[PDB]
Amino acid sequence: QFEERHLKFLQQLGKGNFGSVEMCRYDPLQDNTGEVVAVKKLQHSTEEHLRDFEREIEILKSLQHDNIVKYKGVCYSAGRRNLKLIMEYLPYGSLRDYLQKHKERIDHIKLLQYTSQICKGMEYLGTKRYIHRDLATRNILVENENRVKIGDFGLTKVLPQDKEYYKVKEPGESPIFWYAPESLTESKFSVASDVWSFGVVLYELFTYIEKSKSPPAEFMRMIGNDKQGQMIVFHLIELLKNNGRLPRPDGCPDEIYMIMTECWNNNVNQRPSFRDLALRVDQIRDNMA
Ligand SMILES: N#CC[C@@H](C1CCCC1)n1cc(-c2nc(Nc3ccc(C4CCNCC4)cc3)nc3[nH]ccc23)cn1
Repeated sequence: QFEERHLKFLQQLGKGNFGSVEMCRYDPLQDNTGEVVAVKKLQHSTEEHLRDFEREIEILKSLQHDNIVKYKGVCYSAGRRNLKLIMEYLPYGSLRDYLQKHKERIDHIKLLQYTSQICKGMEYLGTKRYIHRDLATRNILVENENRVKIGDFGLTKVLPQDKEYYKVKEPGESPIFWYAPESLTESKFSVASDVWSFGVVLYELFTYIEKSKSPPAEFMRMIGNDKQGQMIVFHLIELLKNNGRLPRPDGCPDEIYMIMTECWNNNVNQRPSFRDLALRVDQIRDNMA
């Protein structure tokens, strides 16, 4: 629907693994009145990566929710390599950097507003049997001071018709410090592993993204910075099996930390649903207000 001749590059907005997003201006009339959009492209157009990208585009096109970034269209040059995904541009960037910038004006009830919006987005995802697999504040975008949106779906899979989990080990680097134990050990991804990751997101928010307090720093201090390569993952597994967990962040109430620890249950079936998390978060929010 968008033709590449009219997309004018302004700057780079973010990079993941295998993809990047650029701020561009769609200006078909060539009079600087077109709208600013975000454009996602692959950094190395493999055909495996291209099929993954087509499936991701199909997933994002099928989602319509207040806390999910909006699909706008696609764009391809000759043949259909150079495939690009057009999305709405969200003016405040990712929640990670935003929260780092404004820690002095974001109080706990605002964090709980963000938490509840994320939970509604994730529950919507679950009703379509989608598993996000990459829930982290770096993947949350800020539309304005009162609204966040889930922003990337490059790792998202659809559950098989007959099972409640999806087994997958991609080559490349994996956000192992947001991963549930069963995802580290058996590469199993389910709604419950997304709930584990959501607990890590809650931790992130309440640390206000102090980098020494990031999940990687804390886990690597708990297992010792000696470890290299595979050993890291191995020790992580073993640390999670003896109920090692990230500590309560400074200033976090015990109710919030209890939500976190309940998401970090070793037993996949004993973890809360996203609807229950939304309820608990909304009642804490209403108690504070
Ligand atoms: N998710 C997610 C993570 C990554 C994707 C992961 C895989 C590829 C990239 N990522 C997505 C966006 C992104 N950013 C924006 N706006 C925006 C506006 C301003 C700023 C700056 C903010 C502060 N001042 C200086 C400039 C940054 C961003 N809009 C978007 N729409 C769709 C995506 C998207 C940015 N990184």
